Amino acid sequence: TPAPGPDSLLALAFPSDPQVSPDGKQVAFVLAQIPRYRSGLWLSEGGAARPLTHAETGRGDSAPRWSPDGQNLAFVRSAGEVKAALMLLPLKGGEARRVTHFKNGVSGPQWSPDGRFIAFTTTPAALWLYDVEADKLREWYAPEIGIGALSWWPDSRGVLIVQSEDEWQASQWRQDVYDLPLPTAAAPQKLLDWNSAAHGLAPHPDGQRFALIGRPAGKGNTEHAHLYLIENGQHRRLDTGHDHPVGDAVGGDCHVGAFPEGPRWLDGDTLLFSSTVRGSVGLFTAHIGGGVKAYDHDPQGVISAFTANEHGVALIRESATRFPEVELNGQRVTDLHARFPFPVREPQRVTFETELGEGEGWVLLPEGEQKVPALLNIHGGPHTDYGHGFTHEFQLMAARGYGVCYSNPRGSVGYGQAWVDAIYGRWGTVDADDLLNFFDRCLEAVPRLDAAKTAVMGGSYGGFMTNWITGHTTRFQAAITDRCISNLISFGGTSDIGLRFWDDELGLDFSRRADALKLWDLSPLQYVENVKTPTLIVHSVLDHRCPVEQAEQWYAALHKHQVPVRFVRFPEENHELSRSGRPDRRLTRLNEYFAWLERWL
Amino acid sequence: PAPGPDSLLALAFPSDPQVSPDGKQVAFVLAQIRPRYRSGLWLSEGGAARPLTHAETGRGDSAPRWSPDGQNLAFVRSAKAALMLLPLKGGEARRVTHFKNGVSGPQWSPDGRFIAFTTTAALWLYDVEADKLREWYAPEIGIGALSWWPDSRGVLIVQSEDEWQASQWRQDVYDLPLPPQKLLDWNSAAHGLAPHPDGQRFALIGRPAGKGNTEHAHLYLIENGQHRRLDTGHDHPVGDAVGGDCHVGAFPEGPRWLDGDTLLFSSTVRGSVGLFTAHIGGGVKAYDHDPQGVISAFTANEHGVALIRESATRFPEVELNGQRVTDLHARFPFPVREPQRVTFETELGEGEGWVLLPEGEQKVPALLNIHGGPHTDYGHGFTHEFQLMAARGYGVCYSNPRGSVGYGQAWVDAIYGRWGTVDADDLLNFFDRCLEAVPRLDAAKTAVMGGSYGGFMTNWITGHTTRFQAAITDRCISNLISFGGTSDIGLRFWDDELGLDFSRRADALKLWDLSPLQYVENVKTPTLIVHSVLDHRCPVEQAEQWYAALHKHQVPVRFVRFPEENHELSRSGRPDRRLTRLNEYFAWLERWL
Amino acid sequence: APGPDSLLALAFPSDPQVSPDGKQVAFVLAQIRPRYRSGLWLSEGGAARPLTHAETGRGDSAPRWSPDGQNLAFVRSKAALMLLPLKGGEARRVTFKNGVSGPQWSPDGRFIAFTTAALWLYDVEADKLREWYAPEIGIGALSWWPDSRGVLIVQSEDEWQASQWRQDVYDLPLPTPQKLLDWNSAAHGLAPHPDGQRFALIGRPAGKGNTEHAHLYLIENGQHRRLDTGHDHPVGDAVGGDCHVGAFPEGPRWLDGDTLLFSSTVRGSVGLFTAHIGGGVKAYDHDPQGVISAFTANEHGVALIRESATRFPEVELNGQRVTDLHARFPFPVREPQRVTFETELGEGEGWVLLPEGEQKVPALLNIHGGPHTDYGHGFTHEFQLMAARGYGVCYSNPRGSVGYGQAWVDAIYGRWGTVDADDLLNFFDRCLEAVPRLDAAKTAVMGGSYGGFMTNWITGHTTRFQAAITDRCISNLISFGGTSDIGLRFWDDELGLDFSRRADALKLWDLSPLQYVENVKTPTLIVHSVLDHRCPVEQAEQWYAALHKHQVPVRFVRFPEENHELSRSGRPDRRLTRLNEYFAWLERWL
Repeated sequence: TPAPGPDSLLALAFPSDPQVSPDGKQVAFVLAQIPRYRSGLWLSEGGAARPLTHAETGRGDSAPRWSPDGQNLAFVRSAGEVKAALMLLPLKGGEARRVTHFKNGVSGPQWSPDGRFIAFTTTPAALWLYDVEADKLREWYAPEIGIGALSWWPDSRGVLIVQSEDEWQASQWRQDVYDLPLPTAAAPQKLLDWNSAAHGLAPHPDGQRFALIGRPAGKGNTEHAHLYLIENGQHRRLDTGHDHPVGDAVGGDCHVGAFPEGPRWLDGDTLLFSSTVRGSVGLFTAHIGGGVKAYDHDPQGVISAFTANEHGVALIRESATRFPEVELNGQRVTDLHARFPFPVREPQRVTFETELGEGEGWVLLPEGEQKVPALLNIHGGPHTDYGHGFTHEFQLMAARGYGVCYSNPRGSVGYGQAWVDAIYGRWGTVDADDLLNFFDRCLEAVPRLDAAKTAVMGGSYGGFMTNWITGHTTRFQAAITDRCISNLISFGGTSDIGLRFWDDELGLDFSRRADALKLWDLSPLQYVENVKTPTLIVHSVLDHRCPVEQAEQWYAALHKHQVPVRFVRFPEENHELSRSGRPDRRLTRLNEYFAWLERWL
Repeated sequence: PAPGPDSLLALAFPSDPQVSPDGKQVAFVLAQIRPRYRSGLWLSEGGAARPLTHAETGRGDSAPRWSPDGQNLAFVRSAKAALMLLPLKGGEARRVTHFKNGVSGPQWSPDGRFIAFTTTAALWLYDVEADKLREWYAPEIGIGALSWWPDSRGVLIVQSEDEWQASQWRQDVYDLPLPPQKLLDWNSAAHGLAPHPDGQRFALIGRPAGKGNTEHAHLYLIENGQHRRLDTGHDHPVGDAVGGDCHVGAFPEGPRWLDGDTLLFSSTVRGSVGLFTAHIGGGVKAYDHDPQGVISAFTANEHGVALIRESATRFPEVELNGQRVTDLHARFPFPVREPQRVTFETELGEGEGWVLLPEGEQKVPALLNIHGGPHTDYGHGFTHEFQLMAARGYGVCYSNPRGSVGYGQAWVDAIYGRWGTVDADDLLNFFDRCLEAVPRLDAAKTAVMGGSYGGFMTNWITGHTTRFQAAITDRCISNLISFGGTSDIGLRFWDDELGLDFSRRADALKLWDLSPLQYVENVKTPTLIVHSVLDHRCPVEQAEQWYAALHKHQVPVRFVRFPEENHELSRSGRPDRRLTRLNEYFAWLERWL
Repeated sequence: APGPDSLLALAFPSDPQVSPDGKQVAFVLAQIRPRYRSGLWLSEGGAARPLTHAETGRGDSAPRWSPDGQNLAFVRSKAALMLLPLKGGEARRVTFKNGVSGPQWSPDGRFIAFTTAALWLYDVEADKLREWYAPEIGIGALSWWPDSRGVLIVQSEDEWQASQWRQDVYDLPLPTPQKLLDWNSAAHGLAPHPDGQRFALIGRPAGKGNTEHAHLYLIENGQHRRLDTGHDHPVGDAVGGDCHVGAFPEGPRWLDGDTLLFSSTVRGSVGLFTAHIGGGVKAYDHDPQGVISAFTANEHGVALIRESATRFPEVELNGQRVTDLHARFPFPVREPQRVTFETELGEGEGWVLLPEGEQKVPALLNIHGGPHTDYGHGFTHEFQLMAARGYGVCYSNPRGSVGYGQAWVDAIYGRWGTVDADDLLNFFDRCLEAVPRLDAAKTAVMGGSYGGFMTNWITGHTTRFQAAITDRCISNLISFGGTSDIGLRFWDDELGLDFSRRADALKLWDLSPLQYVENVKTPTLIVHSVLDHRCPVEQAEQWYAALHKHQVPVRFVRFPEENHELSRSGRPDRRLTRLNEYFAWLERWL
């Protein structure tokens, strides 16, 4: 195997959207491949998956959807002149046929269970309806604000949709569920007064009840997302006795494309869903009268996407040492980890003590026995987990001679609601303690880690924490702050989530004098005069979530203090690989990371 | 019907009044007609000026420079930017340079052998007799002011040592002979190099090291590395720092030696700009100073003087040796009205302001306008915006609070380190005296508005009193902390203006206590927010914070985000930004009064 | 009342390719100012289903079955060779800046031959390409030997022989060409015998000009014997019809070692026939009232396209219709009635298509081009549309037509404007007698190419017609000889005259309708393409200028698009505008 560099990424192909066939015997999925990445449809009937489409221009093909009779695949095509067109491909032979002709394209196609219709959105994006037998199209519903989740009733009489009433409620993450019948020209009638976060609609097979993922209106958005059964405007929690959130919230950098996680009824009593547990993501079943049981939970693995019906299940699975692979009914149908171009190593667990119990993290070491630099990596969120996702960046760091230290401080999401709530209103206290305590225990437990060549780095909240830590201790020899936050006041006015984020996470309103002062005392920029650590700053110019003004303030302050500093301003926004298939941003980012580490460690 | 913003399109804008070496002619630039403005050269030998070039594409022609023999005009043409030579006695202009990125700032050598200019920025040199071009000097940081020695042996140049000194606005003067040695240890702000006729000494505009850039810019004679102030007994800054919105293009103000003992310069005095002479042996004398007028640009030699002149009631006109040579005020499409003076008292003496009323006798809404800077003056510049406001039925109230620049150094220093105290007092005190002195002003239909520092002050005032019925904040500042990190002047601006460093904890808290956003919870006044998305001086994050805060408080608010940067009319000739800005101003005032 | 827009309701089939096992048929269908695009369709016995879908360019054409029956090669549009697995999957692009044409699989499935003009060869198993042969002059017909050892190709020696339609047959083995037949004449449609040595061709031996019927000839060691003996009719479809868009294969196919299947034009019809090595011709599928325009065959099955004067072209597989294209015709079709006339060579025939009702209707004499083609039992949308708009359409096969024996063709040799004009006016007079609904006071004459020559000739020799429409006309036979891309050979074959010879040129001038233009009084619409290489526009310019000088009402439509633009690019604008001009002129003068 050759010498690993950032270029190792280009050897990888990225799977997504594992769609099981209605009869449960096949899986169709998306694979992004090589320079620009483009995606095509792949198919497996139990054996090694085979390519079904091959794109040479544009972004490629995505969103495969089986017709209920199992004979056709609907999907979205992005070519040289087409933004995103709905296609129909007969599986028994022939070429795909273009069905829609929109300048701006379409997204999110869903067959009706009877195969008579395909719903999709196009431009707020309006909901359209394709009549399959009549080959006609018609605008179904044009919302004033926009449509969130969508699912057909099992009898194909209409769809349930999630939407807000105004921009203010959407900014506050408050939504309701509506019933929308097929048009006989017709308006949607409200079905549930939720006034809260809701997605992942799972209509019960009885045609009346339905499940959703979210939280009731009473609790803030730091509350674990849970499963709720809805019946005649009432709600009943289904994942009772399960102090863990629904969905995958574990880190990993090999997710390109759509990763469906919609709950699915295996029968009238059983609801299948995914859940994050201590750095892992497993499949579980909820019973219509309550109680969670494990369905497919490896405490050392991550199930990042799944589809299911009464006849089969398809999913994508990964671990800290295994690249994502597609499965059909427990049989791996891809050989994607074999493409990983250098050997992966096994992490070692290192724990630390907190007043709420033992916390955990991991150390990934390189080969050999010599002393190696120690890199403390901090995940964002902050309510996510490090753990058993596959992280090409971490394996590459170890392959280049660095010890990677990454943990789940208080504020992480997989260790119970109380672990999340520990940092509420006081970022920079017990979370910073846990991160520095964890790192100290790494230096003690692993003597190979060189205590004289250490660095701290993280993204988003991890960038906030990198700025906070370097402003409160000079112990680190290098720092890399990515998509950072430095000034909590200006963030509240500039971020597209600034109006609600600090209220949910800290109970503070930047537009209120007393709250603003508290936000300033929580801002790493107040303590910037103490920073002595050479810092690399990475940020997108057009970032709407963490505006680049956050990074500009940190750069200007360090520059004024004559602290060695380097500011990489990307013209591409984050997640550019998924957006256009161009890996340039990821490659340049990794290059800047290692160049900075090489100079100072 | 009442005139609207479209009245702007009736105007033509003069700039760069260049007197000929023999003092008998003046060449200048005129920008005239959304419809787009283009510039061409005009010429007058004493009578009505005539067009000399006619551009139909691009931005047009600029920077006319007389050849020493008086037979040719050099200028810059954008049809990017080419150096042209036009023989004045007959013929067509000839293109001389072939650069992709263009040229800027041409200056003939006094002997007529060379023309110096910059290009990317490197300094280049054109040999006139040889018709050859050649790179003179490629600085690492950049070149500021530039002037030829009188014997054409070389040039004096202003430049900094590093980017940090440039960020701190500290510069030195260098000697660069024909194809550089440090000539003056200045380590401070310097421009307007005016070489003495003796070939050894030279004067400059600026300030010595010690006090920050809030100190009045003055004239300094340099001799063998030593400096002595020349404009003594004159507690006023050099240059035009008076408001006005009919200045499009370049306005030269370089001091000029009328003889071996007399240096001609312009100076701002109590809302006016006049010409003065500083004498090598002696103080300052008035040369051409109307306390009710503004001389915005001038060129001079031993034989003649050319300038641009304006007042609060007179559109800018070009003059040659005291004779008006343009007819530009005649183009103003509606009658202009005369302001009345209203005074207010402070512990530093009497302050002054003005009220411009509409025709008639009925009550009219009262608009308090606040100038930016803050170290500039309102007063006797021509302001089309103010005349248009009065023509549409509004009483315009504009004053010079403490912090303004034309009333002595102490008037400037009163606000140092404490914006939002005595400056805000002076503005509301002045406005109260307006309501008292002018009964036509409607005390129940008032609005407050301003740009840059005036936008900071609009945000500050509405956060400390609900008295105003409407507010318009333009290119505002709302968060002094984030400004320090985002502004292209943020590293030095608060240090000079407030003695505060945003990167230091104790100073940052003081900056937050001076930030209008801390008090935003008190704002009840409907506010229009105007800002350019690409603003580098006042980043748009300043306006985004004010909008989001008012919107969260459910205060009526409107946020106009311009894709065009400020001064787009001078930049590309497109008046769309100014027209749209005025439309948004009046639509908001019509909605709330 | 229906107008020219009715054309846009139609979809046009072409290239019916039977599968090697004879159980399937793949063909091309072009369907919808709106533009026609073509895609591949497939039927295994039932209603055909679409197999490819093109949204840009002209579309897909030339489907060719893999010998194993699992893949389809085809051309996609400049023009790329594609391979589509029929049991599932997507098409793969296989090849060039200038595109491809005429793909043919080797019988063993190891190669695909094509042109791009150089001959190229695609190695299927190796997925490699290689130039096979780059001729100096060009390649004509091409067919693989049954053992896939090489190809037979038709070529001329120089440009002069090519202009004179003189060709030979060459043998080209697979690379790592020798002449096979001293033909020195016209040849195409190579049909290699299954024995790997002999082969048949369509054409004519040297001696008589190209007015001689094309026949079938079996080749053995440089010797030739006519195979379709006792059959005084030419090989191939030479019957008029305006619903043929795309390629219509007519290559003869050996059904066994003794039987060669071929098509032939007989009295306005085209049927399938078999020629036997040991004896005469027998009918295989010949309806005297129908037209088989294209066919492919093997030892296991046959696919074809069939039509009649009252039935739009449909695709068939082993006698079963697999398309429903006639159902798309947007107005009722009417049936023509036969009207005969007498000549010294026997009875001639024509047809009259009337409008609905019983009132008097104008009479439009239409003259087909060629001149050695037939009117009759092809489907003609233009004629049906004319009848739907109130016109009686009269169209016949005068002497010079091709389906009534060699003597019928030879009657006009060297003397256009004599017996052919007589037969046309004799037929038209019999129409007025036999069909009292035809209005003798509201008559018009019209035709294309040779029919335009004849429209010009007739109106220069009689004023009886109230209107005239001359299309792609010929007016000056002298200048035609020098300007036409066939001018060097056409008059020599058709008239025995050489325009570059003084005596012949005078004879050509006496045959030129422009000599007699001073007699024209009939208002004439002139239709011509500016870029026409076969009938240069100078032919129409002379007729327009002459009629205009005589102050005869005249209108000159100059199309920027060449003829057959619908087949060329899929744009029907030329055909729609042409029909609009036709009816506007007829509406003005009746």
